[PDB]
Amino acid sequence: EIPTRTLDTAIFTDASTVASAQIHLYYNSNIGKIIMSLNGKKHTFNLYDDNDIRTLLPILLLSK
Amino acid sequence: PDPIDRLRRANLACEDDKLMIYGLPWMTTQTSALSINSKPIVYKDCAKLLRSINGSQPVSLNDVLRR
Repeated sequence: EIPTRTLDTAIFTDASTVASAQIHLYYNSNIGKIIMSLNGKKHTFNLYDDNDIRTLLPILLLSK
Repeated sequence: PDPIDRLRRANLACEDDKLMIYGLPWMTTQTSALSINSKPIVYKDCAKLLRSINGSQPVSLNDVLRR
């Protein structure tokens, strides 16, 4: 299995709504994507897609 | 190659209530941070969320990855 990271962070679930969350994430280097588990839902971020990057970065940058 | 490595300068800033991302590689201007449902983040209390490296210094993605 691909090793994961676990982060405690804040997530904007809507444009002006923030919630605390613990997430588990991993990087798949074969496809260039980060996969995130958030409250039992899978989110995929394509690291070659600037829209995905602008969604992933606030999650990482608000983390503890 | 890791496509995340050229993102290591990325850092958050608040422009009034707009959460912005500075430091991206190819970008001339700062762009908005997006919520999980793909909307620009607008938050009156934006400044209270920003994290620091124990000084006013903004946290960069490099700092997060090297923790």
